[PDB]
Amino acid sequence: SIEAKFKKLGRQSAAGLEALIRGAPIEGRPVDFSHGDVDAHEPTPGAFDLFSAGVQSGGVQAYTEYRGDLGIRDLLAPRLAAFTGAPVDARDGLIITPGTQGALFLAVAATVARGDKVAIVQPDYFANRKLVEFFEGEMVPVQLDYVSADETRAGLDLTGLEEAFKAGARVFLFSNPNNPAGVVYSAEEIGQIAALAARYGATVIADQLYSRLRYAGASYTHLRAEAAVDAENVVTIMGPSKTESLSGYRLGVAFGSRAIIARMEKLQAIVSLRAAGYSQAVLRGWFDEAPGWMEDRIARHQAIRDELLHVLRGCEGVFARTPQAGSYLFPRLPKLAVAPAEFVKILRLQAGVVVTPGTEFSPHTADSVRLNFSQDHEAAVAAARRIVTLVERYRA
Amino acid sequence: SIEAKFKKLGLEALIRGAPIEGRPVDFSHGDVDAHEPTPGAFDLFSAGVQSGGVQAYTEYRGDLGIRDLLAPRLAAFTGAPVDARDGLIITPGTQGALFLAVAATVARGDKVAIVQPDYFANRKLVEFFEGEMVPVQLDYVSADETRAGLDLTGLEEAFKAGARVFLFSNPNNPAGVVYSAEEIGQIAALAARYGATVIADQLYSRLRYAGASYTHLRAEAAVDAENVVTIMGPSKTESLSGYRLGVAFGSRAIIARMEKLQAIVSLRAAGYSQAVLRGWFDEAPGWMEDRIARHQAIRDELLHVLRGCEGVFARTPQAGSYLFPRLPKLAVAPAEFVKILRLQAGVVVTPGTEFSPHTADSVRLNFSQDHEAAVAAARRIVTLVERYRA
Ligand SMILES: [Cl-]
Ligand SMILES: [Cl-]
Ligand SMILES: [Cl-]
Ligand SMILES: [Cl-]
Ligand SMILES: [Cl-]
Ligand SMILES: [Cl-]
Ligand SMILES: [Cl-]
Ligand SMILES: [Cl-]
Ligand SMILES: [Cl-]
Ligand SMILES: [Cl-]
Ligand SMILES: [Cl-]
Repeated sequence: SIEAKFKKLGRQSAAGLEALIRGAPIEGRPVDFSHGDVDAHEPTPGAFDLFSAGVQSGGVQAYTEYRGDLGIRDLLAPRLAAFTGAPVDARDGLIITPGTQGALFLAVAATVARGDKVAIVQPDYFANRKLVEFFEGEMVPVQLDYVSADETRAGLDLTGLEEAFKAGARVFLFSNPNNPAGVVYSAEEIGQIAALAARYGATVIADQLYSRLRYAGASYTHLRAEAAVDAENVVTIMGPSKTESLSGYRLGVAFGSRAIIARMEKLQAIVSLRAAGYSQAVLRGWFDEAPGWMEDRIARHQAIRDELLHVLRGCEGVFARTPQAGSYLFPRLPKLAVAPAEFVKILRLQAGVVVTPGTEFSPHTADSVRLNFSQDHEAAVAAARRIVTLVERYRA
Repeated sequence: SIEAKFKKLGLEALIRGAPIEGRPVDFSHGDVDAHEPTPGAFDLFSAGVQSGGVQAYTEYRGDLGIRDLLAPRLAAFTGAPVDARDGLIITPGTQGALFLAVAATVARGDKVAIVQPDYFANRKLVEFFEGEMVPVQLDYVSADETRAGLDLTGLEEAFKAGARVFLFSNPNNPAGVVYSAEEIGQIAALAARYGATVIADQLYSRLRYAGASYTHLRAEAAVDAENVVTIMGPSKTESLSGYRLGVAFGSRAIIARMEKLQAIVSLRAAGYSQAVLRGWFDEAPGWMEDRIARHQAIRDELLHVLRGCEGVFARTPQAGSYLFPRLPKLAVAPAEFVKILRLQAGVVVTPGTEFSPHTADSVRLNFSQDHEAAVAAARRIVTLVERYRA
């Protein structure tokens, strides 16, 4: 039934909160932590010049093959090969998409049929469950036991993954670094994921969107380079939307399995034809930015990461994993005198802070909220202090 | 089966004589060097990038300010109200709108009425969502140019058989014919009578030739505005395809479903691209008129050349830049003749099988091209038809 299918995809007012609100607002600059601030951390220098050169070049840029401009795919494949530590095939193993979201949609569409079991991590990216269920697959959840003082692994329940595959799951989709928690899977976790997938003949979609924004002294392991895994059963997706602040151009890529990439190409034709022709041109600069630019960017984000962690952990009932790549923090809040959903509204009403409710990522992370901390440094820190002040005001 | 599902989404001995040389022309899509993107569109994109994060990120359904600008423009154009808040979505191209509109209206097993010939995606989308296409013949091969030639009895019978969606392009891609006031009035009356939803793909409806009428389905008194979705955008007429922008408007129920799905298909139309829509339907006085006049001259000359060959038929395009000539019996197959036109004339045309299984002896040209190059290429096409004539 079309109606039920789509039901599953579904100023701040005080209405319904009048008996619950305590005190007056806390003055300060509003911060929307729901996504990155591309004014505080600008799009790659040079990107707009590349876009402008493409427009001037004209119809050759405006129209491309459905899988993406050939010249740009040929430029990108060596860069993406060097980054991930395994071969990339420009011609048949690489598609350019409308955002990494574009790639994710296509990748799930090309791999999940009606009734197929799909292993999905909890917590993980908001679209993952919704995609599986839109294509009438059956999610088999795999717990991420990320709540731990042991920060040498993400905490994936690998026995749970294996059991998912024993039960008939032939697809596994995950983000690395994890959105929302910012944890990165260890070498051993990725090795076992690779071995389990190969063992059961499962396809893996590895969403490495934020994997380039990797903090000093964090390790990162690319599933697609594992000796245990068959390269032709892995699709890796990533792009420049967040690390490089190019979200406004709407670009992503997917690479790996030729059979799956060929399916994603055929589908892209009828989903949106192509990634915007003119947008594609900015990818000529991707992984070829000025020396030290990415390194400074990672350093500026790491300073924000560390001060936000100091402020949040300063609150006695708050737990948060250290993010190891990307710009997400996922603090678990204490018992409050209001429900989690009510507190999110109250943060906006009384602190001018937007945060993402933890229920977007799993039904079992309801008392967490997600922050995207790619923000103005000082505004972000001041906002965080308002959050914890309100956590104290509403503490059960 | 997933393999079977995606399977549906897909000379030397025969050569006569030497090639014919001349400037090559790709008629498979429009030439936006010959017919430039709207003046000022790039300045809008640039000002939007300068404005920064407020433009890079929008609501999934599209920038609100831009939806508010567009709704009265689309209302004046189509002649019926447009609801910017709950009745209008900005998509990645009109293709993007088409995908979401079919997804939002076609469940597994549903009968969907589809025109033959029509746009390449229409059959593929219905089949991707496991709908059952019920075909409706367009009898466009006629000297009568007062109507497109849709089999309205066939449409009614589709609805009698249980079809509750009807999707069609107007002007028709590939033939370029526009549905008459009577044809559109009757599609509205039939849809209302059977409670069917209609998706009106009016992508090329703005490039309307002088002396041609155009009738908007969504303005028909007989039709329920809440069971119509109209899709269009600036990709072809305005040469903005490279920004990847379309809109859908109409039914609040269906548009809501489209917005929810867009969130997981691609999040949004590219935030920076969206800025260029601030100029759409606000181009300088005379600009659209001049563009139509330039295209109409191309149209007329290409028709003169193509019809000069005895065995060629083509309907006069009434809106948009598509011609769809039917070719005589050749000593080679149609598929082979398209390869020969490339190799011996430097001409790319689109095979008629993209649009219907029963128009294999036709080819589609997009004639939004350099005028002189386009006419010289047409002459090469006709020379080779004569050379290969069975
Ligand atoms: Cl290309
Ligand atoms: Cl997100
Ligand atoms: Cl965007
Ligand atoms: Cl195209
Ligand atoms: Cl930075
Ligand atoms: Cl010669
Ligand atoms: Cl908005
Ligand atoms: Cl087309
Ligand atoms: Cl977003
Ligand atoms: Cl023009
Ligand atoms: Cl004949």
